[PDB]
Amino acid sequence: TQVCTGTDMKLRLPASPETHLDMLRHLYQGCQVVQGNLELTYLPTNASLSFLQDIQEVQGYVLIAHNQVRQVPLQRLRIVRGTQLFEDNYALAVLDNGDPLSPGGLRELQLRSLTEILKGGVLIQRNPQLCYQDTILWKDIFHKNNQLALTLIDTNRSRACHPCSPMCKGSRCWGESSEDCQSLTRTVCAGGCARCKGPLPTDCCHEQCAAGCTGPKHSDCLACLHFNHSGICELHCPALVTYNTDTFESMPNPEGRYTFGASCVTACPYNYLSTDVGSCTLVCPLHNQEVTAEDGTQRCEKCSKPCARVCYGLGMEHLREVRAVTSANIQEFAGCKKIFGSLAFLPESFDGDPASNTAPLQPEQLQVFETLEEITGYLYISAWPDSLPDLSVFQNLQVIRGRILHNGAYSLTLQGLGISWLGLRSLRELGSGLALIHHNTHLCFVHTVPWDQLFRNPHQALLHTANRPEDECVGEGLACHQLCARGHCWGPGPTQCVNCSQFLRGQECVEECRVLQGLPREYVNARHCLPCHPECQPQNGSVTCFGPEADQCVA
Amino acid sequence: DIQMTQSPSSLSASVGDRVTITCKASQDVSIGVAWYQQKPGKAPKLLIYSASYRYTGVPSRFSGSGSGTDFTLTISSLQPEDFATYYCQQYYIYPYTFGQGTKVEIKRTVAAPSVFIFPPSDEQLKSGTASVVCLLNNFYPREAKVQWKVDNALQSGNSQESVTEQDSKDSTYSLSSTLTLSKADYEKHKVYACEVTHQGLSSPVTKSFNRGEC
Amino acid sequence: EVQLVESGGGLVQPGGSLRLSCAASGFTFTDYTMDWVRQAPGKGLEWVADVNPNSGGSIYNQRFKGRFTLSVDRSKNTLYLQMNSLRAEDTAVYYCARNLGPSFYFDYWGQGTLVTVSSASTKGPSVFPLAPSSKSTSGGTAALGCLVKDYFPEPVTVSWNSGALTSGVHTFPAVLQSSGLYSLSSVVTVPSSSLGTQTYICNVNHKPSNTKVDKKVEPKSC
Ligand SMILES: *[C@@H]1O[C@H](CO)[C@@H](O[C@@H]2O[C@H](CO)[C@@H](O)[C@H](O)[C@H]2NC(C)=O)[C@H](O)[C@H]1NC(C)=O
Ligand SMILES: *[C@H]1O[C@H](CO)[C@@H](O[C@@H]2O[C@H](CO)[C@@H](O)[C@H](O)[C@H]2NC(C)=O)[C@H](O)[C@H]1NC(C)=O
Ligand SMILES: *[C@@H]1O[C@H](CO)[C@@H](O)[C@H](O)[C@H]1NC(C)=O
Repeated sequence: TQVCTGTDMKLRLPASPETHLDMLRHLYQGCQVVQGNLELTYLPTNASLSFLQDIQEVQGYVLIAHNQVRQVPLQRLRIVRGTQLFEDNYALAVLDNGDPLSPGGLRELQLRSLTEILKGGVLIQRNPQLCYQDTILWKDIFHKNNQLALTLIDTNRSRACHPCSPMCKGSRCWGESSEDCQSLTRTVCAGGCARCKGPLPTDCCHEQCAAGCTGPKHSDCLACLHFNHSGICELHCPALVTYNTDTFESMPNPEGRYTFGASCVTACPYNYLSTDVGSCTLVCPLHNQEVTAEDGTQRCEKCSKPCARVCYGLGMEHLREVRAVTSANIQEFAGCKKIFGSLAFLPESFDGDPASNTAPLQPEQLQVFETLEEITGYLYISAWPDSLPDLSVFQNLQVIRGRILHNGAYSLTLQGLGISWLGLRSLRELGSGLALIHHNTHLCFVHTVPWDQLFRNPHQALLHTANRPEDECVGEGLACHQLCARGHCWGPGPTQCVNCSQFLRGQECVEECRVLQGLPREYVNARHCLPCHPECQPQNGSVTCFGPEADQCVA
Repeated sequence: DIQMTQSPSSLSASVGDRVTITCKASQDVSIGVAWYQQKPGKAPKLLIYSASYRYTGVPSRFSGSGSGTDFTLTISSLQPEDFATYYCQQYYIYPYTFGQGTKVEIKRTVAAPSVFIFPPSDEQLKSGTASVVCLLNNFYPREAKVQWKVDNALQSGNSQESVTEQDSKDSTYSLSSTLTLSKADYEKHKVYACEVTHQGLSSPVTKSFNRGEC
Repeated sequence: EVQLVESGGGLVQPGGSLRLSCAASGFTFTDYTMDWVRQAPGKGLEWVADVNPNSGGSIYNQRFKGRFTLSVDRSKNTLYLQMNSLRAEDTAVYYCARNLGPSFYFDYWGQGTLVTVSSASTKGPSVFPLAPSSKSTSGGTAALGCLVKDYFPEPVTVSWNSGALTSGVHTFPAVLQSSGLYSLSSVVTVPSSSLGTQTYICNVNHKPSNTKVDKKVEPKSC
């Protein structure tokens, strides 16, 4: 699996440091194209970053900051596109990688494939053991069209550098090694050429190429400038539709593709939504609507009528800038079955904000979320009323899509709570991103959740530390109800099973339905207890009805 | 090709009136009609789409109705900002075509212009041509006949009219029939003067200027 | 906030080429088609074409087959309308707008760039003051101003006394002469009880001319 989503945490420091490296491993392990930003921060002196050795392309910016590791192994990184830029300016940013006062800290940049920076510039500052950055011909790396192609570099040092390998033609090198010489691709080309593989006109790259090439065709690119149409580099993706040019009537085009990142795609990847206009997104464009199409796949169809009203969450529409659920906005979710956006519960939710007269959210008010079935963004709970021992107001939440992730990484975060179990008894799917559950001191029934089953891609995981130790829980006589298949549950009681062993009466696991010897006599329909018409004569040790209606009764 | 025909072309209402504009498709365009508003200097704003549906935040008084061929825009009660031009457009069928447009204009009590006349400057008379004006100032309504007359006889085919947009405060117009001729034809006639017909005037008046002592 | 900005308008000789840009922000560019709509002086709205950022493909008005071409540069969320073999009928304001539902009605429209196609060589306005007469009172009110003849092209921003006079100003919209040059008359109505005290100066500004011909307007020798 070549493509993965990067983070969005910047210089903020990891909310749970003990699982920080593990998050990074899971994210980038065996990934080559990084949608979004590669942020490598706060990595301790010894950290094995082997998992990064496969990244070719970073879509956003690269931030390497606040690390003590001597080396980050990004030798295969070729292109960084700069779709978003650190500090709105930098495609690459290397900062404060030293010891917080044998010494730790980044020593060589070792970016030996970095041949292309498409947009934005380079920031290098406060790295006391770093060598050879003042050696690179940065003009060559920045694309011909990079309008923010700038440099800010610091060469303050606490060690003496060695010269580049004698094998390096000029002063140029990404490190002490011979395989570290900077390879030039722009400043040494014949004619107008944007990129090349040598001095000769025949060494020129195709106009559609991006990092350089192995030959003159558009199938020889090291990277695509615009799109990767199944091996061939092009400017656009094949239209979804073929036109007449006189009538301008359209047949569907079987060759047609959707734009996803920097590649043409037959169908948009899992969590995304295809678009009548030929794209893949996470928010339907205006006057379009999310519909569960005739597969199961989500899709953005046009609305004939005005689009039906929808519950927006945090980070969305009129709550775009809102940090948390408060008494000031909680009623807004009343009745909502699906929230387009995210919900975050912070300490400021529950202790009020005096400042701007916002009453503390009282716990009974959380009952609004009892109708909620789906969240498209993320759930974030860093505070929760002490009087409530579980998240069972989310009782009916079936999916958290993760189309928006917290810090760009986590779709479910539960930290610092002192709930005793989760109680999210309907949660069947975390659509993308990680679950992080740390520092909930009384929390049990974590190991009982089959997280394994909630996920939808290999980069997902439950990161967890500093909760109540499982042996301490069992030791306090705590367990899935006997009626929970394979031992899995979200809490105590027959209501909390992931899959009901016998039969479902309401949301309750029961050993027996009420078929022969019950109070309200019931019928079974695909492992479910369902009542007859209240006016069906109960039978003595026999079937009372065949169905729910009056024609199905026995008398 | 499809024509959208708007009626009326211009219309005069006062603040608080209900205002209805028609737009007639030459050919059945189900409900594929939108409605736009436009003011001088500004760009169009979308008001109604799908013939009958308000765009986000468009005030409630705006309503679009109808289907098929005959379409209608109704401002329930006019408000000072509404005075502008309204276009309709069918998008149902290619190529997409807009109506020729409707000017909604602010109606007031009938007024009369304060006729003027202005002579060519000292710096202009040595060029090769000359220009004499007729500035009609602050009048209502727009309907006004203007015909120049040099000394005795009338003239036709050398003057062009120019009218302001409605005044923002006192809601009147103003005209200027700029009369242009050659210097060789200028040093040949004594007194020029234009005559002004207006629904407000009882008499087509004249205002004097003399070439002999000015 | 959604915004669109057309740029690249100007004056071209008939036959000549020209290119217009439309830069866009406040929305996912790759999620909408975008369009050019034009507006000839005093007339209405003619639709031009619809380019798609994903496909690169346009849907164009038959009127323009083989003259106007559309291009997208999604790296800078910009459209481009390329006009060749330009003629009179093309002289217009060129709005860039967003194709909404990829049905063909449009919500956000840019300010619009003006294109003028004429053979007339760029010529600066010559300002001639309009000095009031002796019998120019309606009962105690007079009028004056500056007339800007034989200029090209549109527009000229006229103002009065650097900027502090706007009360009663009537900048008459120009009319294109047979000469292909422009002429107007800017008039202001000011109290007649004070003519030989306040120095009335007009501030003429032609952009393609780089000219700034200021003229004082004083009473006539009658
Ligand atoms: C463009 O896409 C093609 C196909 O997706 C990429 O080619 C693949 O490269 C991977 C290694 O990363 C190999 O596993 C496959 O052998 C290739 N797939 C096929 C069948 O082509 C290509 O690397 C992409 N990038 C560019 C710029 O060409
Ligand atoms: C790199 O040089 C900087 C100046 O650019 C050093 O600056 C100060 O040095 C003293 C003594 O070593 C420190 O105690 C101060 O903290 C430094 N001040 C600041 C504001 O940086 C710096 O020590 C050098 N190396 C490092 C640690 O980056
Ligand atoms: C529950 O059981 C069914 C198989 O009977 C399966 O679809 C699902 O993975 C199980 N667990 C979850 C995710 O609810």
